[PDB]
Parts: sequence; structure tokens; C-alpha cells
Amino acid sequence: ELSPELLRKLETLAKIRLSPEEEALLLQDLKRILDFVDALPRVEEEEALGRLREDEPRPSLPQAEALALAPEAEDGFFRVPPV
Amino acid sequence: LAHEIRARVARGEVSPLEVAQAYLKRVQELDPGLGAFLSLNERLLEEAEAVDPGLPLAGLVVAVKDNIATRGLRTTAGSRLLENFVPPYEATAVARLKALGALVLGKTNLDEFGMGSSTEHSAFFPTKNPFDPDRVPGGSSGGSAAALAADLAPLALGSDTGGSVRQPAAFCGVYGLKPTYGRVSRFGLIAYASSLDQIGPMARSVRDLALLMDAAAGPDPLDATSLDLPPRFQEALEGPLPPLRLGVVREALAGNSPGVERALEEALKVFRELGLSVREVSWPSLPQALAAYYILAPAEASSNLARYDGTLYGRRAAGEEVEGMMEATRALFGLEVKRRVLVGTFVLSSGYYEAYYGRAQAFRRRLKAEAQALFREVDLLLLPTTPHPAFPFGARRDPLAMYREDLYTVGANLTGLPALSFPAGFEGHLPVGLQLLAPWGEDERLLRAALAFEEATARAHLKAPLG
RNA sequence: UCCGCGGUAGCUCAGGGUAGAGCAGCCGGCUGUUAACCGGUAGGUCGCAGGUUCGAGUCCUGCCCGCGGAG
Ligand SMILES: [Zn+2]
Repeated sequence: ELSPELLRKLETLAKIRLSPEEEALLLQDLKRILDFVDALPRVEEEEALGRLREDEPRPSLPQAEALALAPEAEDGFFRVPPV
Repeated sequence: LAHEIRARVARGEVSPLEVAQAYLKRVQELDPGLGAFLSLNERLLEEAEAVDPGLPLAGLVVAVKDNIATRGLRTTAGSRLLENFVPPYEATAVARLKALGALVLGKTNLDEFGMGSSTEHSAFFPTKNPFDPDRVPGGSSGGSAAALAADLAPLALGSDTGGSVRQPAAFCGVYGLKPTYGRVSRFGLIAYASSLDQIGPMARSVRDLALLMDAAAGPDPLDATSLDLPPRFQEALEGPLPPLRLGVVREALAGNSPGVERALEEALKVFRELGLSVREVSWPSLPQALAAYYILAPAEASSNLARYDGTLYGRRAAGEEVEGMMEATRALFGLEVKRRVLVGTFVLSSGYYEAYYGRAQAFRRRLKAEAQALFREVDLLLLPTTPHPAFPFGARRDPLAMYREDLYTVGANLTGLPALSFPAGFEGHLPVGLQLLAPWGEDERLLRAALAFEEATARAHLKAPLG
């Protein structure tokens, strides 16, 4: 129950551009997988024990160390292609 | 052998610097063929090995899976997206080992983003099994295991999400522990299924596992899902039941290879002569868990790997358009990753969320329940880590066949239970492993049990020489 | 809005080579039918408008309509 259209829709939502060769390939894989998973039986279905962090400041990264990860930087900014 | 080294070091018989030089050489000579390490801790090792004293882990050096953050060292996660990424921070687990004298030897090879069961999905290269160069070391922590079995390192860190620590450990005939979900910090783990991921120790002896866990585990203010439970592992100074009840899982008894069935029977005889009440129990929906996993995990994976566009730190694919750039950069993912995150997007996508995710969630809650009920009648659970020993490269062409590698290991993560994988024999020079389970938080107990087994025999071998 | 099944005689639904069957209708038969049935016969915008094909209810592009399903 998986149309080539859905793949397109999915690859769109995931922002993943695959080659027409891979599309035909993944199309077969996804089918088999989604069939295997769909075999899962349906079944009928806790206490909140989470914690909170205190509003106390913790030292930040030095601007240098941060921008060192960036593929492109400019005057202390992360630089990306324009919208 | 790890605790043996620290012993020689504390008595002045050897210096940490000596131990490093020894291991560094062995790696430089054996790794080329093995392909266990991706990166190596450069001059910062020799330098760091000559500026330490008499701490608990001084002379020890650790091989870390390359999806675990190490400040100043290349942490690729076995992906092209991050093949030049170097973290400005350190993983909490790793940080703790470092503060006790330990040092990182290098970074271990893995399947891209931990999604794989053979290492054949590493963006860089496959890893070879020291017991048979024609067969896989398992995955996704294949590198760490391979490194241990060849004594390329005394200690090792891995990552488990569906058995990514146990399955490799079995294939390579070493110990692999997946700690109760919450025991070890996830901060610094380039993880893919947040609800299932856990850093796991691996070593060649159970006493060594204790060393790692005792150091690595513990509450971390940075991880909101970490448990406030003091390790207390090295208290494996046994006052061990005698008489624990052990429950064997029927569902995992059929479909096993000769060597696994054989190794299983023998283990039972051993636990009985140890004072345990062995009984067969039922894990009703265990066989259907594999499915629930490959819909819950991919779901979280899509959202976790969503951050990898070329904007702030990954590789940039070169689009010049941004949407186009993001789209082209993510195309650098491998076939397996794409496959999973496409599944993950579908399961969460509109019209399919309740029909799939909601479904698998309710089923995940069943397993925990059925497990609670099982540990009301038994104290431990036993099953194979895998139905067979390491397979030869090339098999598992069908993506599904690869998934079914984690048939017995998915239950641990889905529930959160601690699971230990210990060596239990050989299907003809091939290491076969067995899997022990305990109730939540009773990590120390199954290790204790593991000791008894280990001591009751001495059955563990090294494919390559050990220094 | 999206998705998945539907739209064929009047009614309810069968199916890459005269478009079919039973219900009722028409003609013929039958004195106890309960949804009578036997024979013969009539009955069409195959959703609508565009393509592939020698040939399209059947396949493939768009739209209208109905039912159902999604946090
Ligand atoms: Zn911050």
C-alpha cells in the first residue's frame, strides 16, 4: 500500500533528494518493511517524576569555538545561502 | 586483563606511558588489516600519558565508539555528514573516565549513525572479525568489539539501541552490557532513538565491566532522563544467591543454530550446579517486538537526524540555494539511514500516526507489563543474544534479514531492562554468546551472576595476540 | 485539505475484444403464493473530457459526486 507519490511526499517531508535509481530501489524496500511492521497487533494501553533545572547561569562557548564548527562564518555570524 | 594492568601500574612495575606505547604500537600494526579504529588520539595521548599519577584508571586506555562525543577528537558517527566534525565539548561518560586517570586511545568504527548490524554500513570502511577475517564483527558497535577481541584496547565503549552493543560482543566473543535505561548519561551520545539509546561498556572480563560502569555510570544534571542510582558495581565481592530463580524464554529456544543450542544447554547445567532454580517461562509478545521496534526507532530517528543539514556544522553539499543545499547535503546520507528516516517520517506522518506510532507505543507498554509480571516469578531471564554466530560479508542483502539480527536484543531496549551478553562457547572457532536479563536497576546483580558463570569456567579466547 | 475505497439498466453489483443477470416491466404458462418461478423479450451518458492502442467498462492525466479514515 505504498505509491510512488507517497515516496515523493515522504522524501519531501524528510528533505532527502534521492536518485531515480535509488527511488526504484527504496520503493521495493519500504514496501516490504511497511508490510512487516503492519503485522503489529493492536493492544489497549504513568506517574510524572520528571525534574526541573534551576535558573542558574552556566558559562557559554567562546564565540571562536562555536564558529569553528561552521562551514561558513562572517563577522561572528554563521553564514548560510539566502532565502 | 584490564584490572591486571592497573595492578602492575600502581605497584610501580609499569608506567602509564609504557602501557600506551605498547597499545599504540599494536594498533599501528594490527588495525590496518582489522579496520577497527577510524580516528586516533594524536600527540595528545603520549603527552597526556606522561602527566598522570596513581588514580584508579591511570594506566588504562579506552576505545570509544565514534558516535560518542570526545572534545578535540574527530567524532564522525560513521557518517559523511560529520567526517570532519570535532566536538567543542565532551560526553559525560567519557569525561568521568578521564577524571579517573583513563585516556582515549582512539575512536571506533560503526555503522552510519549506529543504524546497522554488521559495520557494512560505515561511510568509511568495514571492520573485520579477529576470529574470522571473512566474517562480520556485528554492529553497530562492531569496531569496539573487534578492538577488544584483538587486545587493541583494555576497555571499550559502545552504544545500544536494539542490541548494537550485545550483538557485536557476541560475534567477537567478549562482554557487552546495556545498562538499565537511565544508568549512564546520554549527554554526548550522537544517538538516534532517544527512548532506546544507551552507552554500554564492553570488556574481556566481567571484573573489567565493573571498572567501567563504576566510573562511567551515575546521575548527570545535564541528562533529564538519568536515574539517581549510585553505581556500586565493584561490589561484585559475591554474597550471591544461591538461590536465584532463572527463567529461560521459550520463544527464543526454537530457530537457533547447533552451536547456540549446544552453548545454551551447557550453560543451564552450569547455573544449576551454581544453585539456581532454572525454569522455562513465557515472553508472550516478545517475537512481535521486532516490528514495534522498527516503527518506534525509525520514528525518533527521523526527528533526531533532522538537524543534519549543512547550516551550522555538518558537511555542506554545495547548492547555493539553501532549500536546495539542505536537500543536497542530506543526500549524503547512506542507503540504510535514508531507508530508516523515510520509514520514520511515514509512521509519524498525518493519517498514519495513530495507525502506527500510537499502535507501537501501546505495544511497547505491554512488554514492560509482561516483564514486570515475569520478574514476580523469576529473578533472571536467559536467551541467546543471537540465533547464530557471525555471518560472512555479503549476506543480509535483504534489508529485512539485517533487521532480524536483533530478534532477541530488541526486548531489552523496548522495556528498558539491563541486559548482559556473555561468551558461552564456540560453533567451531566462532564465538557464540548468551544474553542475561534482570529487573530494572539490578544491573549489579546480573554482573554478579555473570561472574559466577565466568569463574565456574574460564571460557574466553583472543583471536589476536594480547599484550 | 489530504488519503483510501466507490460511481455500469430502474435497483443492487458481475467483469484490453457484440455490455450482463435477477429483481420488475412486457408476452406466454401455472388454483395456495409468502422475496412464487419457467420460457421468451425489452431495457445503457459503463461518470465527463482528453490521451495510448487497430480496439478501452477495463489503462492514465485532470475535474465533479458519494462513503469512510485522520491526533
Ligand atoms: Zn545554552
